[PDB]
Amino acid sequence: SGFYDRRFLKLMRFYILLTGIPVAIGITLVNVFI
Amino acid sequence: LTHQQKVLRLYKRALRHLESWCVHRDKYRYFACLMRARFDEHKNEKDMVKATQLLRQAEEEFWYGQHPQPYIFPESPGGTSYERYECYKVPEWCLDDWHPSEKAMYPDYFAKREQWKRLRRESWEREVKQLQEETPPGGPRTEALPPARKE
Amino acid sequence: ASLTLTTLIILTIPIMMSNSNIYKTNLYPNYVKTTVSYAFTLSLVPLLMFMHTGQEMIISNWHWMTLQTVELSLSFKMDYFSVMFIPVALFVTWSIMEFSMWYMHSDPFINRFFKYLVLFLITMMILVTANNLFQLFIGWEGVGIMSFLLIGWWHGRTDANTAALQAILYNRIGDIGFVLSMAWFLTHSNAWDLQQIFMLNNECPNMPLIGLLLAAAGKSAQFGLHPWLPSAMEGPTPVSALLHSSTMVVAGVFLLIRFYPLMETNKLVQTMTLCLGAITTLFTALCAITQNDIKKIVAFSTSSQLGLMMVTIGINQPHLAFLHICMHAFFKAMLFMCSGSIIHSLNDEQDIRKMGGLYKAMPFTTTALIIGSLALTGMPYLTGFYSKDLIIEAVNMSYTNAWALLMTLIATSLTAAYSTRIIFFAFLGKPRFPPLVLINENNPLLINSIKRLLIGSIFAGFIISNNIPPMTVPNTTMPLYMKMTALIVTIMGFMLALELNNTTYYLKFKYPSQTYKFSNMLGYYPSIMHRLPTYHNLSMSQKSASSLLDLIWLETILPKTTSFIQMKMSIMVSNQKGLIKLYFLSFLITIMIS
Amino acid sequence: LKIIIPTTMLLPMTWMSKHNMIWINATVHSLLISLISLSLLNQLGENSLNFSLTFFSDSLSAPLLVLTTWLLPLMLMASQSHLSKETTTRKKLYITMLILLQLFLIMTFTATELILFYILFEATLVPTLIIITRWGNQTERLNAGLYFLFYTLAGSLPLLVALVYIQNTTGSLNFLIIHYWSHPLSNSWSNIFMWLACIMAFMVKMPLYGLHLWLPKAHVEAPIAGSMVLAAVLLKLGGYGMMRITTILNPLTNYMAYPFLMLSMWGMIMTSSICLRQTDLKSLIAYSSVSHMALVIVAIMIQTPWSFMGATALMIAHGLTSSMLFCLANTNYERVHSRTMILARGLQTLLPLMATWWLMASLTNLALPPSINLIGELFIITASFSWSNITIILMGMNMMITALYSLYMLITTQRGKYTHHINNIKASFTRENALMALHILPLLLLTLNPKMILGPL
Amino acid sequence: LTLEAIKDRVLYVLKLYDKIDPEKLSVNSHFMKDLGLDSLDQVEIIMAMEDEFGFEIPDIDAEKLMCPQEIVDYIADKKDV
Amino acid sequence: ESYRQNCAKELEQFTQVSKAFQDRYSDLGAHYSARKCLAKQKQ
Repeated sequence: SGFYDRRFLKLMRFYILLTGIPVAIGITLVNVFI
Repeated sequence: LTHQQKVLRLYKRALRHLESWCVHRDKYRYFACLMRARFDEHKNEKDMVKATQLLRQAEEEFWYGQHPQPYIFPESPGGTSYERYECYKVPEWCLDDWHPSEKAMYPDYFAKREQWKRLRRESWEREVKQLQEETPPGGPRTEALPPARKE
Repeated sequence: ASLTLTTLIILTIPIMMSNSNIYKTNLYPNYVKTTVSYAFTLSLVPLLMFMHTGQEMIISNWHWMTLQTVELSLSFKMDYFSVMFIPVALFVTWSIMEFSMWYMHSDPFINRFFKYLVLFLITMMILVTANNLFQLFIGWEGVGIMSFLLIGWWHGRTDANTAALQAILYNRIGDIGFVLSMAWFLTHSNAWDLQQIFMLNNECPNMPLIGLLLAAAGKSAQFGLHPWLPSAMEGPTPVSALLHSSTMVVAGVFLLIRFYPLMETNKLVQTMTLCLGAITTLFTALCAITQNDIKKIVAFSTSSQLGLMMVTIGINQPHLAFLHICMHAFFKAMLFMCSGSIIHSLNDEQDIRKMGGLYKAMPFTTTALIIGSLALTGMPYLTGFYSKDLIIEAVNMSYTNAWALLMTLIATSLTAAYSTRIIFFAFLGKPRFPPLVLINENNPLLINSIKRLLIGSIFAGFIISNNIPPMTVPNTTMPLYMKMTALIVTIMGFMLALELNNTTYYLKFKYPSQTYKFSNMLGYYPSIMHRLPTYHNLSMSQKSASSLLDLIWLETILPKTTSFIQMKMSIMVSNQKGLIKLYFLSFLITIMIS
Repeated sequence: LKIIIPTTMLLPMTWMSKHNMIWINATVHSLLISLISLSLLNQLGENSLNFSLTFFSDSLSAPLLVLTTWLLPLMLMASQSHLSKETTTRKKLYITMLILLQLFLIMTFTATELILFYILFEATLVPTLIIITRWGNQTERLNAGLYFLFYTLAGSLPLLVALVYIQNTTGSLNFLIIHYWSHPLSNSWSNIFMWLACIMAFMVKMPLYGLHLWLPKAHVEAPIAGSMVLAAVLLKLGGYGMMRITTILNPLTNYMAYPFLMLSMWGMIMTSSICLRQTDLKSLIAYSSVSHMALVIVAIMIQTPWSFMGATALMIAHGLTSSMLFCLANTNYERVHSRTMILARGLQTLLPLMATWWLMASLTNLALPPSINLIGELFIITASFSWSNITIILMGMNMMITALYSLYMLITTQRGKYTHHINNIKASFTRENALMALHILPLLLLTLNPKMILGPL
Repeated sequence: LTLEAIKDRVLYVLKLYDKIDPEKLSVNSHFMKDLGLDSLDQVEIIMAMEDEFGFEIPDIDAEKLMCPQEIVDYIADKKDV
Repeated sequence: ESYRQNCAKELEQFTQVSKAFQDRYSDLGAHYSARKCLAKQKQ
């Protein structure tokens, strides 16, 4: 069964990106302006 | 082991290395026929005590000529692919673990499968009693015949 | 500047896409072949800006860790070598992509396989491009471990695993030398950079060059280190084609190529390099004369080519030495892929002796294998010529040890030898593969692949020999047999090998001579250098180290000692008894003493 | 003093936590306090950071401190399925050992008085003993407890008396001033015994080749939460202290290094060689650990600044990778109870992602670029090579065998056929993957920014 | 591959062997009690027959052999048709 | 491809600089300290 692994990756990717987006975008906005 | 099967395996063996040398189907055919001709032309019948000596001769005569590497079919222990696919042959009990969201996707196969597993768990005590029955204290032989069910 | 870095970096992206659902799709790999395609298309451009005006560049976009004095930083030098080499790798690897889509088309996990391909190639790019020596080390070692992941692809059978472990082992033995050199430049030159090191080392370096030489011996499979390369054929064919043909193993000498001027500082380096590269050409080629695998033969061939180009370095002509690689890749990839076509066609039977005589059964593969064999042979205006002839000729007219030159001669003979062996048994005979014939050359992508490599295989020698600036400065005078020798030795090769091979066709059973058993036992070398030292060590690591040295003495010497002495003392002081007269009288005498 | 209070504060929280929720409490807050620990990392490029009169934070300590704070949640994630059937009061008692332990670590890294540093250095011994002895499996653990114990004390006790001595022969025992007021001690015979007295304890706690015997026999026994600490940290702290006390000594070190450089330079190749033929995995890892610590200890003794840089880096990297291999082995041991490596066989066939972690972990065990393990190791080979041109011939052999057995543990317990009858395996929990992802990700990010891990020099 | 293909190709090889007289050959036709071929030729027929497939015959299984149906059964097992 | 030119010029100043810097800060060892650089300078 490959379910448990893919689930794990779904979770992990989802969180690292969950917090991942606000941070990256924040860094970019800080780059272009201030 | 016994003498007859012994000399036989020596024959198939030597014959195969002999192909490994002769390469061409032609030459190989010729020397093959010459070879079997040697085994019969020699002592196709004889007393044993001489015969074993004839083997001890033959083993040497072979071992000298055995060729650094025989041709080997891939399935065979030499093999260019003796276990190429052992990466894949997953034992069945492992599927019995997929959990329902996967198990739902093959209703048919799983159905048939519980049919089987049922057949086994139902069957087992009979193989117990039979194995218990046919066996003496427990000799060299492995397995025993079916008699009314399962085996 | 933007160009080269793009011709690297885009390769990274599919791996990134590896976590994306497209990776899980059947659809993934063709995005990879297309990816390398665009990568190549982009890759040509720097070479042309490099052409007519000839400019070269180094960039070091970002320092990574600023130590005292030393400040290592990633730095992509883009000299002649690094610029010229990239399109080659992209080209052949792209062909390997297209090939592999068919070779594996049945196989599960194929997507993972391609992931490992790109993952390998990118490390190779790390090695060819890197200026800063440490970065060369990451490219080095990383290529090594990719070799490990791919050799073990059919991880089920043990032999694959032993092959993989074997390869990592000999590479590591080379890596010792690499580290020795890598330290010594820092301790002395204080550097790890080709600018620094080239600048400060006008003086003779008596020792770093030899350890670095050993490292060069590592990947390149010199004589002391050859066997892993033949055993590396055990991985599935497109892999062995990928890098054991070219993209990996050539890097081992590529390293030595990068550091020519320092070599030029010494005499003993050029010396010993030649001293060994020659004998590995010979000793490998001899085993190459008499094998039965397609791939083993092609493997011994590739290593022999490597020894040849190794003396090409050792003869103090680095430029041609590099030149030979760029030609060599096409040849070898041709051979392994056509061989892959044969092998897949027949349900995979590597052994020639029951390989059929199928000259007509697969005519296109036939053509391919023919131009390939002629190219490796060194035919006068075909691509292999522009390397090989210039090489061995330059060896002739150079001052040098001669016996090695002799070895180059027998070797270049044997090239023609095994190259005719494989032709003979592969095609000419009345076929003798087992009956049924599933044979099917057809499947267009394969065709296109072999096509492109043929194209390069015939034009590239001329085109590239023409376009490159004349760093060689040609030697073209005395005498006439000078140039003839390269041909006549080949001709002797075909005549002897072929008349011999036909003489094999005339009944009369014979039994092997000792030379046969020798050269066909790969020189006995694996069967003695593997069954022996490993035994003395694995025994020693239990007969001694694991056991008596550290489980039985090292514990006896201070736990068991004290632990025993307290047994004795404790049973002695606490003597259980307690009769008064005893210790009471002891109070007496202890007073008398006190 | 800010990071240290909450670490104490989890204890009331643990005891007062609802009986079936405690793991979440301890986990979450341990993670938070890790993040607070991370702010310490800043240090300074010149002066060592200072705080109270009684603490300070040298760059040498900070990455270690961050690590030590980081490990607690990990040990929790590993433990919290290993035990379940245990009574609530006993479990609640159990995590207290762990946290109490790290509390002693956060105290003993920031030091500052070397007597305070000592008394905590030895205070660590108790909770780890309790854990090895009460929650280890199989009989031998009892005996193991003793080996773990006396080898520390027999080393530590003379060090103790020596410390007291110095603060009498000089002014204060404090580290800063002794760093400044430092004056050479030289030959004679009293000074030599001073030397060994101030070295042997530190060279016991990070195992030395002639003395390492307790360490494997600890790791064979301890429940994994004990293993992760006993490997990843305590060794490293012994190294930290030995790097501390070398502010004194000199020039005598130049004269006394040799014997220990022989036990180390030879013991590395030796133990690695023993490492090449173990019966069971859980030991194999341990000997790999000694085989790497020898590098640290020569790196300290040649005392060249490159060698201390490499010392720091290798200490941390080996910390994480060793702990990783241990949890990663315990998983198998729970799935099949084999312990012996031979029974696992074709584990890759039956499940993939663990094979991936085996790959990453072993891969960084052998150390290939640009793992902080590797870069940590290459420096000390550099400085060693400066110290003696011959020395490379030894180091190279290490880099040979550490390849082999490492790959070996991979290819023997994975690649190959599944054993047939072993039906016990059950397809990988989320916490498992979560755990080892937690080991390995920091280890890889960390390569991007070495400059914050190389330490004071 | 299919069972008929196996039985057919097998007999199709047994037919070509000289010592067998093709009309007497039958799938169930016995090998010693019927037909005098003897083991020294039995080894020939078996190796030559496996050679047609490229398949490999283990020796102890080669000892049984005899009835061609037993053979087609055997390849049927090993190829799992 | 030339060098052994202006590069010799920089090579010289580097020779002087690295010489003196080698002198000021060599075998100090770890725990380098000003008191020690002094102790060397008097030597």
